[PDB]
Amino acid sequence: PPKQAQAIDSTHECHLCGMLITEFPGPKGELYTKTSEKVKNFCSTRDLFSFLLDPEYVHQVKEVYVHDMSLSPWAKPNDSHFINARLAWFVVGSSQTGAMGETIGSFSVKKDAEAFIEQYGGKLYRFDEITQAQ
Ligand SMILES: [Cu+]
Ligand SMILES: [Zn+2]
Repeated sequence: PPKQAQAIDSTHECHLCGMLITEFPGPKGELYTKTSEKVKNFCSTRDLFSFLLDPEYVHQVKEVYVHDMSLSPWAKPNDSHFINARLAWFVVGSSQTGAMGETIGSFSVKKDAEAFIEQYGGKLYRFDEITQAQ
C-alpha cells in the first residue's frame, strides 16, 4: 500500500533547507523514507532531488511526489495535483525559478513539458535520467 501525498500547509518547512514551503513559487515535492511514516516536504523539486540522490538516503526513499505543472500554475501549485515523480517529465535548465533559484519543472504530459521548454528553455528528462550532474 503506497503512502499517499499530503497537503502542505503554511507552517511546513523544507526537509532539506528549512525554509517555509508554501510562500514560494514552483513545483514542490514530497517523499517517504522506508524508516518513517511521516512525509518529508520540500520547498522545490531542486531540494527534493538533492535529498533523494544523496548516498545517505538513496536507498531509503520509496514514494516520491511532485506537483503536476500541467494542471497547476507555477506561482501557486495546488496540493490536489501531486503526481508520481517516477513517471513524470522534468525540465532542467529553464529560466523559471523556484524557492531555491533554478529548479526542475515537473509535468504529467510530455507535450506540456516540451511547450514549457519552447517558452523558457531547458532540457527534457525522465526521473531516472536526473543525476547529481543536473
Ligand atoms: Cu530553501
Ligand atoms: Zn528547500
